[PDB]
Amino acid sequence: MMSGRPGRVPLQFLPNEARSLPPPKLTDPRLVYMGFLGYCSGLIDNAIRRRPVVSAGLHRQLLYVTSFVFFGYYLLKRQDYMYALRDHDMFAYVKSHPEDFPEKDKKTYGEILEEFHPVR
Amino acid sequence: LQYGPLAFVLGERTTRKLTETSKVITVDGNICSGKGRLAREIAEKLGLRHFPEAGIHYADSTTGDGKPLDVQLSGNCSLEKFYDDPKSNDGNSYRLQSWLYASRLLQYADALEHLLSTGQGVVLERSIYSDFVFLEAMYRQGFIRKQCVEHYNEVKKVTACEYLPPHVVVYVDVPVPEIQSRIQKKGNPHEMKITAAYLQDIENAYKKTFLPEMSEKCEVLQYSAREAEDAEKVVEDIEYLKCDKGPWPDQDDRTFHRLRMLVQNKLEVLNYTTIPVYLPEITIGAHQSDRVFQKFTELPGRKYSPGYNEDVGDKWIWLK
Amino acid sequence: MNPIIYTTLIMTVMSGTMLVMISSHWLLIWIGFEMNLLAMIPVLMKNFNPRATEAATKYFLTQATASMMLMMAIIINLLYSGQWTITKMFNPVAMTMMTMALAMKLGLSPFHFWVPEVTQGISLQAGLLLLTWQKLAPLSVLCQISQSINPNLMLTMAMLSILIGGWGGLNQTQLRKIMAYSSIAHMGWMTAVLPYNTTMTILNLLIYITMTLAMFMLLIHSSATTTLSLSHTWNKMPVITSLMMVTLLSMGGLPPLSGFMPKWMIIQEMTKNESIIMPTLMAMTALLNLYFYMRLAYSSSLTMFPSTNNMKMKWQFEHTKQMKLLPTMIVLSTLVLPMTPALSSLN
Amino acid sequence: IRLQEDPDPEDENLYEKNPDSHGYDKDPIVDLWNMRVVFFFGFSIVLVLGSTFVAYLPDYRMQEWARREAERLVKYREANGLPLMESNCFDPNKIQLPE
Amino acid sequence: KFYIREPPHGSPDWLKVGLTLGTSVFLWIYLIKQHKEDVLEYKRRNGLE
Amino acid sequence: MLKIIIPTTMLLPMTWMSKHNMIWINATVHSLLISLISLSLLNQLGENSLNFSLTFFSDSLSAPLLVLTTWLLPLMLMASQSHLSKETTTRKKLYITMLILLQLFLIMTFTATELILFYILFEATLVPTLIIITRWGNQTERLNAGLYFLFYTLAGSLPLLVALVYIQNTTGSLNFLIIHYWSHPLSNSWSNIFMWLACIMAFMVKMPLYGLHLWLPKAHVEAPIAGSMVLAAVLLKLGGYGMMRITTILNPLTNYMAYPFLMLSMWGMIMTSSICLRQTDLKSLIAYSSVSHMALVIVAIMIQTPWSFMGATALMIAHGLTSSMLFCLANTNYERVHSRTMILARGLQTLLPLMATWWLMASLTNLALPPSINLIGELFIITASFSWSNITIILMGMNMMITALYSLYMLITTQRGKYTHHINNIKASFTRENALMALHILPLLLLTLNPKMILGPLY
Ligand SMILES: Nc1nc2c(ncn2[C@@H]2O[C@H](COP(=O)(O)OP(=O)(O)OP(=O)(O)O)[C@@H](O)[C@H]2O)c(=O)[nH]1
Ligand SMILES: [Mg+2]
Repeated sequence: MMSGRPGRVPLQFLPNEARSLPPPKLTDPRLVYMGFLGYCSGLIDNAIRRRPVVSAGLHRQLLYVTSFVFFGYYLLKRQDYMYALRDHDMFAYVKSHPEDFPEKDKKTYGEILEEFHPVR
Repeated sequence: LQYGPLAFVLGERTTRKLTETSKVITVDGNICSGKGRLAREIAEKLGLRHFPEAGIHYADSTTGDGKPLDVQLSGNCSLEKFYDDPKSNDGNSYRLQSWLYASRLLQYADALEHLLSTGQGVVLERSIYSDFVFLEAMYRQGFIRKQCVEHYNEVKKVTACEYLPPHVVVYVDVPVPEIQSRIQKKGNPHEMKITAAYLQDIENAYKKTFLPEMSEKCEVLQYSAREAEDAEKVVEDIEYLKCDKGPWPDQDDRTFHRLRMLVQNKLEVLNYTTIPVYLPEITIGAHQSDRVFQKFTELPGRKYSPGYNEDVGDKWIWLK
Repeated sequence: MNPIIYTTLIMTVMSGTMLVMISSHWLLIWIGFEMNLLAMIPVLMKNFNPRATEAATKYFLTQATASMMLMMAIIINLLYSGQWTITKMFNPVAMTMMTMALAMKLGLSPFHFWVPEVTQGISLQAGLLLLTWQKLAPLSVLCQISQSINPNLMLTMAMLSILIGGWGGLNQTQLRKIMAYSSIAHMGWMTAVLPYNTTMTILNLLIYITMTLAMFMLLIHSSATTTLSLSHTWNKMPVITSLMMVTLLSMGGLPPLSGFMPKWMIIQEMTKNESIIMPTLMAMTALLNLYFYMRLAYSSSLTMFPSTNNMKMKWQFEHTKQMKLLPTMIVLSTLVLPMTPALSSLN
Repeated sequence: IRLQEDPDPEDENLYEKNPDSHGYDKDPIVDLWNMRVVFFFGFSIVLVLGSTFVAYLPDYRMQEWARREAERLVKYREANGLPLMESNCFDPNKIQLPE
Repeated sequence: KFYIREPPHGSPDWLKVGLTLGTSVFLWIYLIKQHKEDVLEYKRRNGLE
Repeated sequence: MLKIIIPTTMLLPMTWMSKHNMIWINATVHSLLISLISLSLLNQLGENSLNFSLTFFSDSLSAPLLVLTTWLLPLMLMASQSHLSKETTTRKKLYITMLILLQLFLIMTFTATELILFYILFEATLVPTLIIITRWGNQTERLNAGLYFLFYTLAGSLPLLVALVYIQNTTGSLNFLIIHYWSHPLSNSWSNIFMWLACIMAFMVKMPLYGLHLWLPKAHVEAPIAGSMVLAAVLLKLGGYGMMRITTILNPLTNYMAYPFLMLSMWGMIMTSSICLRQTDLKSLIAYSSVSHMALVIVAIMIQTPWSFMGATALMIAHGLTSSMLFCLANTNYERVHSRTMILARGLQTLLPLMATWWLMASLTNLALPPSINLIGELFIITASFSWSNITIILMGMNMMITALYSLYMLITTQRGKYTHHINNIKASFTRENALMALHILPLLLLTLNPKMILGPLY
């Protein structure tokens, strides 16, 4: 779908047109879940390595957390930019092809005859 | 920096440590044959490391604080019980036989570790290669079930294959009556119950399986009790051996690296001593397994990992 | 092997795969497959036993036959278009030849027989490499030529892969063969949505590689290759078996775990194309994989099998080496379902 | 021996060491406090205060409002001769039938 | 001490501890500064401010 | 819903960070506190639903179910801590964690505004439930029970997943409100017939429908007591709640698609009530009685009347409470004689008088004695069925007769007659067990004073 999109330069995680969108907030629920994933990784690291799972290596658990949040922020930016691109192309295509997307003639339920099915 | 690929890559080679006296010597013989004296003076005068014979608590000695643990948590077998009721229904005969073979595997790994890491030779009292003598002796006396020697053969075949045999196999030759008189001399009441048939079976296994089969991959040095007291003569014959048999001559740094990798990893050394072959003498039920494991975990310094046990005096858990 | 030589051979395997994924020219793609196979054969024979030698020989035979068929497909395509660029194939029989060659390289069902035997015959590290890294190059080629594949051929092979992976894995007590049959089923799941959405293929591949890495690293940590040997692991390191159970539940696609994401996304994308019978068949068939995963979980963590007396020795010892990124692989393979909309980053 | 297994242990009677056992814990103090927190938070709070909270919940379903509306409508319809309820729920002027 | 053999993890790896703390602080600082400049870039591209 | 969900999530850190001997105290105290908070969801509106956010909403159907779940958690904790007294601290914390995870999943399942989110949350309940059954069950039969429960549920659920994503692709939304307001009549075609079957069969096997029920005796019998409590009390109700939600897109196809299911449940309530008359396992008898009440719920949902839906809601609530009470009562005797055989321990009223009183109350509620809410639900469903067809009164009257017979038969065989001579270990009832029965029975009877709280949104 999006592979051969025009202007799509290779090996570029965020293109420069993404800087027009709002960056994700720092307390973004998805970013906080990223940090939680890092914290779980640190706890499981203590468990497998046979260390006290909660209080051993606070620097290591902390680094797990911050690296997970660091990757999550950029992942969120790229995801949001891809969805913005999707909506951008969809609206452009609906605009360029009005015949494929007609203006449906709206009618009220007072003139629309819906069939009644009794429950009995 | 534990010896790994990165250490071996830069400059860690073992041939540059190997020398003429960088040999592993195993002293052997029946019970009360006096291997202790021969081995200890051999090590002291040839400048090697002595390893006292691998007991029930050898593993307890090489881990933790080096003190023996309760028989319930380590061993779960007795030698006095074997000397009192060798044909008991507990399976204690083969449970003991497997535990001390595993201890011998651990000790052979530990001795090869010292040799390949420092270059110094070692001397051992018995080894994995002469552990089967007692198994066959017990079998002829009808202690172990035939099922229980097939399992022993399986474990020995899949574990001992990975290691290099001793350079020198020194054997002390004592007749059965003299061994019997020495057992009656030292006064151990459990040793006092050892029948002459058991000792004769042990000597026969030595003479007809052990000594001949070492003769094709190592140099075997036999002394009776008279020539075993002259350690000077024994080490003189040790120094006169060519040692051009076996796999030791055709060893290069590539194979020594793999051997050091296996030998330093104790969990890989003992891997196959716990194969899922369910024999009543050594199978542990799930309830007993779980309970005994929890009681082991409750030991001081045994719960988390060395250096992470605050209850034993370990600091900086939160920065490690 | 020499550590430098083993590192070089690993790097050559990855560089063959990268050559496959970065080339626009069919000859260079074929070169990448050749280089990957050449460097891969020695890592299979690292331990060198007759099982390892036979595994390497069967692997070589299948991969070389597939490579020759791929070259023939390239030559037929050039014969009719004069084109070397990897793009839609201009000839239908060349396309069929290429599809069969790529499926044989992947190990899809009609060409699946090599996967269980080779996985059993090699070590767990070799199997980890075999079932994770070796899927990248053929799948990337397939994603590049997806617009010209015959959907009937591809969907047939994918459905057969799911069925055979489910059935074959039902009979296994060997962990490596169980992994191989699970891999066959997951390859079928990947290749079913390939005609419709290659992004779904990439997503499923990433999730499967995460789970397979976690499971193989847990097996290496356990030193277990049979179901009974794994049944002793609770009495040594119960954390490993509980983590393995949650990973197996993820492999079964049970919500709310990460393994449910690829199935759910693929079913959605297929129903978007008026494909309803095939997704229902696929989801129903995956219950076999879940059945033998649950059998493994029963024997490993949810119940306690008899231990041995010699296990008390292992209690006093730690691991000499530690599996890299295993905690991350475990968390990623189980806990990432709330992050699903991030899949659009793969667009 | 068929395997090394512990014999099945006998069940412990909480009353034997603690005649005053409430059945929560082998330690008498935590057993007592378990009983206390269970009874307080269950009966004193969730049951009594919860039942009172549900009993005095503000108008549920707006039934009183519906009754007052119905009373006003009944008064207006009866005082003016209008039917108390029409069969047509919706006015037939905002309905356009097809034919 | 208590153990016969010296535990590999008997004392903190001070170089590794310092590296871990430093790389985490840098990651946080870099993330905060990137978000600040990203909000700024969004506001000026979109004419918000 | 976050003021309910987040405290429940906070049970896990609190459980894992508490002392080894404060585990049960802390979990019980704070789960009761969460149940107190869940009561505020019973303030409902006549017409609209409580639409908190885009992702969670509450109405008169789901609020009593949420209260039932939050109430069941502490009773679970009191029931478990006896048989898990010899367990390790970590394993007790894992059991509590499983129970908390189950409660959290159930809470989000009953409030999910979207159908696919409901699907994932309702499928997530399998994992802690399966773990509980297979890890902490007592017999070798727990493994086969776990397999049956898992694969029955999944064979039901996967076609539902396919149908849900198809509906989202064709309609554009799986949002409950949008689904209701944009409802299209379902035409008569094979496509729509199989869409109906896919939308219905998962909830059918969950309830369970007679003929698809063979997992339930295994699972409810082999599970530990807390597992049986949840399986009978809240997990069966997932099928009824989901069926009530999803039947709004299945009309008028439900008019004739329900005939095989109506026949199956109307006859299978008779069949399973008769099975109870001959069950030699007490826990199995209690498990088999759930099938009949759930068959009544199936009929009520399938005939699609306001009275039928009111009765089905009330019956689900009442059955949850009563079945959990009965399982606890059987478990108290099991913990004394270490057996589920019913004629093993007879004449228990002359040894445990107040426990015999608890047994009589539980039997009376299972009898649907008026004015209990069991009777209210059953009677409403019976009246709606009588309107549906008068001949339904034969089968439903037969069922209530047989239900009376087996309930009172269980009471008589366990409590009455002469005590067993060689059973000399029937210790006096602990305060904990009596409190468990009291906390089962008191809210059941209090609901009779305010029956509209459990009559659903059609009240
Ligand atoms: N069952 C059994 N006992 C063994 C085994 N290896 C050593 N022992 C016992 O270990 C004990 C220690 O004495 P030994 O090492 O045999 O002899 P010793 O008294 O030191 O005398 P020397 O052999 O002359 O040094 C004896 O009771 C042996 O029977 C074995 O593999 N099996
Ligand atoms: Mg000795």
